[PDB]
Amino acid sequence: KYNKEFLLYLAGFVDGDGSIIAQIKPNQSYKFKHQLSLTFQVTQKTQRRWFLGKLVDEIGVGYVRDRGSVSDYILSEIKPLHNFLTQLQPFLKLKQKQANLVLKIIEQLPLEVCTWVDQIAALNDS
Amino acid sequence: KYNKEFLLYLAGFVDGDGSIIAQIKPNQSYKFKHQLSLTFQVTQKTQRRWFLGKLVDEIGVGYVRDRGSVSDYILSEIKPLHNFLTQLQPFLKLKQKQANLVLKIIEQLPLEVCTWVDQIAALNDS
Repeated sequence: KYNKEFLLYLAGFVDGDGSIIAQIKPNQSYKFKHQLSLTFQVTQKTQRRWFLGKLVDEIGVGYVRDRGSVSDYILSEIKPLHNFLTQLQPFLKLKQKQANLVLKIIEQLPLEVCTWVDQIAALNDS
Repeated sequence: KYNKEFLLYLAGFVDGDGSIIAQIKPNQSYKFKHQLSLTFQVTQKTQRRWFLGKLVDEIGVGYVRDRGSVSDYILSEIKPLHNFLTQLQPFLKLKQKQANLVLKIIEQLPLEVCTWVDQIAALNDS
């Protein structure tokens, strides 16, 4: 996937309403554990999910999630997440700080590892 | 003022967090009256108004407004409002419905006049 023309746009809308959220989920058990998730998302009022359906078609990869009065586009996990984020990034501005921070995690994962997430404190506590 | 390169971006961020608000203010007295205002705006947490200061410098024309925990870029009135909106518009998507609707009002004003505003019901009541 190659874009660049509208990649300029989506950086805008993202910097507007666009979450490059990343988090650590429990694994190997349940409480203080070890297995993460990196997620790009956009959530518009269910009033207009067609744009959210447009995001999916423009971006190709992804899905819309119906959550009541709001729905949301969720790319999901590393696979298509690296082709997208990598391409977006250069049209940075606001939220493209973590565009990189996420792109960082999406790499070399065989301890400075699973540490970037908290650093991704875009007002996320603990 | 001519842009087009980032005009693609600002359409994004606008479609994200960007108000092309328009309204009728009272005049010639006080209650049911006749004198309007067309306003482009962007309001980010005072956390990061530098972007709001960037909007002003990129867009040139405008001012940031400190309102407590939030601040906002307010272009203001027709003058620079027509060069901007007109240029933005073609990079439409979400909010560029009213980009036009506003551009409409910003014209021929000597009765279908001052009627577009309510039509600019982006969840604005009465």
